[PDB]
Amino acid sequence: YKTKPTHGIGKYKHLIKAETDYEYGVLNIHLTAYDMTLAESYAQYVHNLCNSLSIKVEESYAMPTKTIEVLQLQMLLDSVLTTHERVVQISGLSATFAEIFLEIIQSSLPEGVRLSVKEHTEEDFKGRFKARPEL
Amino acid sequence: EKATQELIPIEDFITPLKFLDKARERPQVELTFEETERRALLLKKWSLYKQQERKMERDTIRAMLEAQQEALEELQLESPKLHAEAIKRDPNLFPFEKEGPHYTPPIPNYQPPEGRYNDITKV
Amino acid sequence: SPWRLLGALCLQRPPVVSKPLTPLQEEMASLLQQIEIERSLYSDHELRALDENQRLAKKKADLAQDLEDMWEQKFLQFKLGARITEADEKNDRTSLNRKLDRNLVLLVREKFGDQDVWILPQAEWQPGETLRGTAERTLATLSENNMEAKFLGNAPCGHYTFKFLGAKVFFFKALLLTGDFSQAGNKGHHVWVTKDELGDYLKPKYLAQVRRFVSDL
Amino acid sequence: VARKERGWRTVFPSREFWHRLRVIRTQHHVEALVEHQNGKVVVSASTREWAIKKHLYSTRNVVACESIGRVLAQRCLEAGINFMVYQPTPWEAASDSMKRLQSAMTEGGVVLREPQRIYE
Amino acid sequence: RRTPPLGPMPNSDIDLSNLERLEKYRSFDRYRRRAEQEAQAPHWWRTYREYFGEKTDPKEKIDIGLPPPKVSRTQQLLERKQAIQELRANVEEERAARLRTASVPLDAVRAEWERTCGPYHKQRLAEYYGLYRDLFH
Amino acid sequence: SSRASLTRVHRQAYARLYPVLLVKQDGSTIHIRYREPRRMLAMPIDLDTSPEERRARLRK
RNA sequence: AGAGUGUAGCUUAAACAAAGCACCCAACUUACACUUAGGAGAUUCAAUUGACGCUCUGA
Repeated sequence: YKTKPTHGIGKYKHLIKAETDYEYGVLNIHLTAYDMTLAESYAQYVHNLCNSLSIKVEESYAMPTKTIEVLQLQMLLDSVLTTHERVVQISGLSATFAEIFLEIIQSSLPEGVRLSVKEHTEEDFKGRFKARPEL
Repeated sequence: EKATQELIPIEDFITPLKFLDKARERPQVELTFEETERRALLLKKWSLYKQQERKMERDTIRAMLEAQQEALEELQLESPKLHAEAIKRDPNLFPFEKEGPHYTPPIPNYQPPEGRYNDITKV
Repeated sequence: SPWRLLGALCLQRPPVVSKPLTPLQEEMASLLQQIEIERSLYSDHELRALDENQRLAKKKADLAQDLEDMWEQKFLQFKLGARITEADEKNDRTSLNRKLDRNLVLLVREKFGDQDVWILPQAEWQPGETLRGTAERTLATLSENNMEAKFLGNAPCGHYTFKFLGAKVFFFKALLLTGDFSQAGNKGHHVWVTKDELGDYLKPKYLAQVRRFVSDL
Repeated sequence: VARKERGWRTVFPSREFWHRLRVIRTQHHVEALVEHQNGKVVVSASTREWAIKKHLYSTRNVVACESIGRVLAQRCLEAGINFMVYQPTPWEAASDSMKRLQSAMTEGGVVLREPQRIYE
Repeated sequence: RRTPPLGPMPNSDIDLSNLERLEKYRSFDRYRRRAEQEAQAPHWWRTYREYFGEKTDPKEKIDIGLPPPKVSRTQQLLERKQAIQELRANVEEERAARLRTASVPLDAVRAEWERTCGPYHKQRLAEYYGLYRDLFH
Repeated sequence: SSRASLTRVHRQAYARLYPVLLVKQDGSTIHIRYREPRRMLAMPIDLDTSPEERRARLRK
């Protein structure tokens, strides 16, 4: 009851969420590789170590894969390969901490991988949706 | 513009229509007791190995962090502006690109056969 | 109060070849391959193989093998790259060919009036400059060849002092993207080296702190 | 004839019992407590005890769970507690460990259903 | 009208100025454990305990009885470690545990229990049944 | 290092994916799991702006 | 060379004992997370007092 000292004992909305340098905007991490399983395992390791370091992770998603056909014209020969792309979004990594972060990532990086790390841009987000030609 | 843009389907999360045929099915060779025991022992040994790996990873990263912070606080005590200069970010360090290791090093003089490539993707 | 401030760069070359797996790692890899082939589903190869074997079985009462044999022969014909170089490990210690499995770092021949020491390159800092400035100044001075050493951080990584009067060097880290070994005749004996024989080589205790600081991995 | 605390329909533990079983399995040990609605224990069992731990391989496997169950059923029907109650979560009940535990207890001779209170 | 809170209000130790860094209850069981320990902790407001609890005196319960023997804890733990490591080194217990077929001698367990720590459990049972409060007041 | 490479195929209903070698333009070699039991694929080159260089590599 | 310190990573836990948390492998999960089923750990030595390890303070 309001008058009594027990007021406000039950409220929880202020606990739960309502809905310069050393402040790094939302960064994106692309991982391209021929092995979908290797890509997934590396992304899983990254997500687990991020959770361990208590660094925030917005979301992780897969970009549309793509298959490429290669043909040798000495005589005509054909072959095909696939390429898979994973993406992670992070934020809040400290300045000096980002150094060791990226360094450990590079060190534990396995073969058959290409990793890019950049600032999150609307271009990346709009490159996921179908390229509707009507517009 | 106000329409909810669709998302390109991922071909990895879509089982090919030609994967449900019942003609593929293989006979399943029942496992032996000793082989299953070997499998379980292998799994637990590898779990131990991985936890030791992450233990030494923790140690390395903690040592690196504490040493970096010692250097940082010494620089702060000595030069009260260069520590802020170091804490400042820098844009050229955000965009990185790197490759992974290789099963073998590049050959000094090796040319591949003459061919071309072509990407194939759908909406 | 005679002081002196130095900046230094430490480039870490990552290896290009995978580290040779532990026997346990290789055995569990074989086990994973076994489990994967056990749980796997049919592919076009298995389809055509089994179907044409059954076709042959039918025709007897009434190729994939050729392709895989040809592929095996092509594999045997082709030659792979070298991993370890016994000669280059000794006579070309100042080379990349000796070790492609683990990360590398260099060391320079430095001399001081008070004590001659085998240490990592450094340079003197002046006021109108950043420590990273001194770092790229040192690399541009001591490179003497075509190679770029890209940075990975602005924060300080090492702090090491010594008295005679007082000198204080701060170490930054950097990445090694390219590198050659031209101008082989040098005063400073630059040598790409790993942590083990680095520790075996050099004496100091500030350097021992460098040892425990640098990641072994 | 006693009165059990009927109510608390909104909260998960239903206090309408006389003797409750509470199982706590950690990542190191496993214990089972038979207590009264007062919150005061009447009998206990735990893998932490040396008598039970010396005979066992692991303090946390299904074997440990069913062994604690059998020992606790022995203690219960020694202490006269032939009826008792157990409020598990969905996954806690679906687990094979607790399933085999309660099966061991039932075959030991204790049912996890308490009689219906009398008064006419 | 308002009044100050007598005791320290709950959920006051946490900081809300920083909320995302904080760790969250990711398990009903964690929340339940927290709740049980909170409930067993005392509080200044009126609660279930001070109505439906026996209201045991805060003073000690007098018992001039047989004290425990002086057992050398060092060699006790040493022998226990020897026993547990011998058991772990044994070979059949692995398959026994991983196939869920093992058991234990009930008689031996009972004997070792009543020798080691039976008396405490029996004291608990007695004070439950009310023998002590009725006999020795 | 490379430790998270060897892994279980985190997917249900996966066809045969056998290990195979892949060679880039520089001769660098890597592993990739591929459908049929190949032994190596190789990446070719198509186009540079030098017309005389294109003609020379076509001759040789 | 001198000062401090000292339970597995954390906990001023210590009888009925080395407890709880943290952590790791596998499965579901796009992934994380939950959950299930499994995995390893220690108070350095002699009687709170000394002597083996740790940090700091000097050359």
